[PDB]
Amino acid sequence: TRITLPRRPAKKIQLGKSRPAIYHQFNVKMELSDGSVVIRRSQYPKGEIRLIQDQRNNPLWNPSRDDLVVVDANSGGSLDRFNKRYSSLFSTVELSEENKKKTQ
Amino acid sequence: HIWSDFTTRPSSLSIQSSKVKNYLFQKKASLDPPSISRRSNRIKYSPPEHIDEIFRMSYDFLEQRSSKFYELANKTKNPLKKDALLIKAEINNPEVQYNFQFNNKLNNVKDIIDYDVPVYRHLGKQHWESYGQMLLMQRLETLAAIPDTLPTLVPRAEVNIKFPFSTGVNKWIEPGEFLSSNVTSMRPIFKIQEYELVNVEKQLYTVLIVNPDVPDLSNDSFKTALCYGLVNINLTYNDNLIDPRKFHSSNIIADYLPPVPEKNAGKQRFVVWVFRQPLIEDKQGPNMLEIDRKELSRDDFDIRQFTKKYNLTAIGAHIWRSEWDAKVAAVREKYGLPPGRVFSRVRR
Amino acid sequence: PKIKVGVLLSRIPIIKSELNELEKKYYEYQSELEKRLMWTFPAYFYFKKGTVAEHKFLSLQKGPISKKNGIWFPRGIPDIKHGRERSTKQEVKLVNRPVIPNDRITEADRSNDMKSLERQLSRTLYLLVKDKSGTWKFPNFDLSDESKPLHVHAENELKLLSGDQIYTWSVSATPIGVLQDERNRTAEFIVKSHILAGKFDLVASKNDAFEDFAWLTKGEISEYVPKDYFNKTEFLLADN
Amino acid sequence: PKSACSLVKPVHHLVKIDKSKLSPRFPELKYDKSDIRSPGFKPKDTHADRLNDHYLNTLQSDLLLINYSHNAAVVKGLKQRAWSGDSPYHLNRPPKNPRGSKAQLPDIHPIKWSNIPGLESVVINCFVREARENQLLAITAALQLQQITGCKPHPIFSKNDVPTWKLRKGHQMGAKVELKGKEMSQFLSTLTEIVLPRIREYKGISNQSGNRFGGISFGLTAEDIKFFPEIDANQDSWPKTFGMHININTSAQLDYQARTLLSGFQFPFFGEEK
Amino acid sequence: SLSPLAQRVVTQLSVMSASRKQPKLLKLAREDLIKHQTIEKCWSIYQQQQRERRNLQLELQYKSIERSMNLLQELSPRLFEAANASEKGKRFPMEMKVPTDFPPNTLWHYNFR
RNA sequence: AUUGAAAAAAAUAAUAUAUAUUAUAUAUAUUAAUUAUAAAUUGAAAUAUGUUUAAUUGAAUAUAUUUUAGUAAUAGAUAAAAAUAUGUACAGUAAAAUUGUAAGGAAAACAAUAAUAACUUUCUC
Repeated sequence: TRITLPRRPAKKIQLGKSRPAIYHQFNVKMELSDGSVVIRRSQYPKGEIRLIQDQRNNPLWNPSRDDLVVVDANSGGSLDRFNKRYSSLFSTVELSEENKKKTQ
Repeated sequence: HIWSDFTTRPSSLSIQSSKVKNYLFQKKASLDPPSISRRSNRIKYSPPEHIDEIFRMSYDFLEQRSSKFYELANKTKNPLKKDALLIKAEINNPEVQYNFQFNNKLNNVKDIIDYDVPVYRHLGKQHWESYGQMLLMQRLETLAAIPDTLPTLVPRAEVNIKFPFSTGVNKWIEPGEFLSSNVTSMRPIFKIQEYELVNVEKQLYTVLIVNPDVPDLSNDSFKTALCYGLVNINLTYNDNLIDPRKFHSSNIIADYLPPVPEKNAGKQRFVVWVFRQPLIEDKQGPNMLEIDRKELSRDDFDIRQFTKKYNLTAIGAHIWRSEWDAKVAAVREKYGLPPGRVFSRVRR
Repeated sequence: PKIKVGVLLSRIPIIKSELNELEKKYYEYQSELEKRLMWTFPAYFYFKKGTVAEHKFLSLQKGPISKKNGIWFPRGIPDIKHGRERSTKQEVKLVNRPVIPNDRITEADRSNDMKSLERQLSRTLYLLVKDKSGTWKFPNFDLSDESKPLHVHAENELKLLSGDQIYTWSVSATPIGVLQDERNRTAEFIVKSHILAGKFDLVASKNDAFEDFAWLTKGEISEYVPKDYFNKTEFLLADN
Repeated sequence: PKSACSLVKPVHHLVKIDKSKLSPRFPELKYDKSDIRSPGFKPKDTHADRLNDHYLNTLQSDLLLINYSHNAAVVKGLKQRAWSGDSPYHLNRPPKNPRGSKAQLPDIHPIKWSNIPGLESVVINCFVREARENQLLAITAALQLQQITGCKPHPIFSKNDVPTWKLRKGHQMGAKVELKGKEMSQFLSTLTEIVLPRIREYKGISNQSGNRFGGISFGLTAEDIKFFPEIDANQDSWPKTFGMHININTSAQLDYQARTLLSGFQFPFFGEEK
Repeated sequence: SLSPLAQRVVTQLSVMSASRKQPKLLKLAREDLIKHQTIEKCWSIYQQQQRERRNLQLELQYKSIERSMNLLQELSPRLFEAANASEKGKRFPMEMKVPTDFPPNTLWHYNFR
């Protein structure tokens, strides 16, 4: 019932002729949420990449900072449309109007 | 820049080829490797990129270290410490490494590898210990040359042997090798290379070739025979090839008699031992010793008693093997020996 | 003898340390060896058949020289597999604005500001203060209550000194060194700690022992501090 | 064969013989793997290492100070007990097992300038149980490991036969990889800097985790593996991705020292410690 | 006859394999071999010196710790016990981050909590 | 040899040529390859005369020849997953139990679990 691809007769790699494995890697630049950049070795042919969510904008790794904005992927799903759809209500008036319910 | 100086440093601490020196110390990658003789191959070759400036900086670093070592060596007094510091100073020299790695170490040329120099002596010791000494000890142990002749051996010198006069061909005998009676008919020559601090002006050496396999029917066993013996021999780090040029009849305590095995008498082992004589102080000149030739047995030899009596310490050894063939009778006739005995095929 | 509590506040490097010329050259040489012994790039897996990305990658790349009968190739007959000449290294060229790294040298670097916490982003800074005399030395405090440990005393004293503008973390309650004296019969105990956020900003104006402050590294500390004090405190400071 | 009787003949000298040097065979295996003449040559130090440099510059001194204990002494571990010689039957009797354990335990030395804790290796374990029905998932897992880490993966093969789980023996169920030096430094750096922050509800590593003699283990799921740069770059080539365990082996004499070291490398911890 | 999944995994294992991807063996002249030997010896010596300098610094620091502990023990046992109190549960601050190779936009933060 | 460029080298080994010895040795010469092996109209390269093009050059089109792609595991003298049960040479040490770790639980897979006095080489005060 199992599916497997057949084993071909392995080529014999003689004693002393066995070379190491050096896969092709690029010196890729990786930008964090802040302006910091780290050079690293990657096998993907992309020399440059930036991150939107990472260590530099996580509360657990950033306890001391007072203000810390969070963000997610853009142009995907229906995110932020729950705000774009309602323009009449906008940002402290709602906070004041949410004072109490007076129910018991 | 001490490595560029040669006022006191021996001239052998430099690459004698101007082309290779210039290529190794080149400023820009404009030259080509002299090792690659064919131009075609020189054009095909491509040296690793960014290799000459890193080489210059590593050279400078190592040379500063060597200069410090020379500074401390010029002030040390104990000869052992002086030699050790010299070795540590010149061990990392690219020129020394080039010379030793890519020039002969056995038939060394004084101007490339000089064994008067501590660094070359140390590199030679390392090279010998890598391959040659291990093979020698394996052959001695496996062929049972150690316990049969002498209790043990702590190798401290490289001994090579050859039979140049017998046939006319040139070959250093591999230890434990089988040689024909014709090959070993005439005489062996030795080469004893020393790698330790030894006073060349006082030290003397002896060499004994013995066969601990000559049958003895009185007790149905074997016995040892002194094939060859020389005493009071002086060597030098670069001139240490013993041959009838470098010794007299007074050095010969037993003229050479050839390997002459008997038919069905088994494979006989001829073992070479090199000893260094005692080194007495407070006295000038080499300390020569007289061998009691009326006590020397020459056919019922006892090597352990001999060395114990004359206070000798072994520093090197070699061995070959012999067995009967057709030329044994001719050798016997040529050396004036009686016709050989013939023993049974079965060991009962 | 009277007990005294000293503290050395350190700012850790913010960026990777600089490389000496030997390190730089060794690294580039080894990198070129690696590139020479490097595998072929398997573009057939990172760019699928007939796709625009594959087309543009191929356009970017420059092909090798193929072997053809009737020609002479002085460097050797080409031996290519998967598009690389096996006898040489292989070079591959490759809200979306390009990555522009920030300069490693700051306005504080160029203005030689001795107080800003940016004078060396790659080195380790250490807080030094000036007493009434002309001898820079690490901050020291007296204590007689003895109801609190050395590091707690140091932290509270630094907080009060900076006027609630320094955030400091104590590495350990264990003192890191001692300085003895005979004339004043005082034993001064040092405690290690790091700076996390804020600014020092000496506040007290009633002429405490502290007069002027600086954020020097090891070499500048050697140049500023007395020789004996440096011999007695040097090993407590990090080289980089 | 006349007999099966192993026996090593004694020697008459102190010279150590290695027969690999006396055999003319295998000339290229005589070179060390660090020697440029060896086909096994691979350049080691190609670039500086931020994590190692940080640990050498800052964390060694702090760890020494933290772990200092005045006039401390070695705490010997559970070792095999010896029979008191009050009965003759104790003459050649094998020693007893350690009091509480069937295996001996190591001694704990005080922390000193020569034995500060540090990272020594990282091992990633990927056992795809669903590979029992499909052998190709093992290859996919190996590629996941290679892309994440950059080292050569090694296959994992089934060893036990468990019917309830339908696990046979002798089949390829996944892949493993061991990391050292700059490569493990990079793997940990990328983990902490990119992947762990992108987990949904991540509090850290359990404070009651790790073998009792230094070493901390924690896992990652498939969705967590999707956060690595290589997978995100080419999502198309990753219809399915597999989780894995991560085992960090350090020089720590005990586990809490390793926890402090990893916290220095920015690894959060949430649970209550033993 | 193979499936598209089979082709995909064969491509993945092609990326695995070393077949038709490695270059020729690196053969160096004798002179360049000697150059490389000197490079490696220099680097090895250098790294040994760096390691030993760090080790000496830690030795000196440990000596300082023990001298200070002896002094504090004999001067005030209360402070000595407070110092010798264990830090079994200690963790490093979460913003004592490992250095990166290019600095961030806001170099330092001057406010907290 | 030609081919970017003005005395020749002095090692182990390998290859080519040659001749010494009832000695698998010596002399000169050079320093190749070391992951490969048929079959591909269809993917990708390099090679000419018009070309548009500025001495070139160039980038793009057309064809003739050739090259790459058959994309396949071990890269370690591998070492207690499954496969070669007889020879020889080299080399190594299992097993349980305990503590942890995504799914994982009693039971899947990985990691860790006895002591360094003495002897070397290296670095360093």
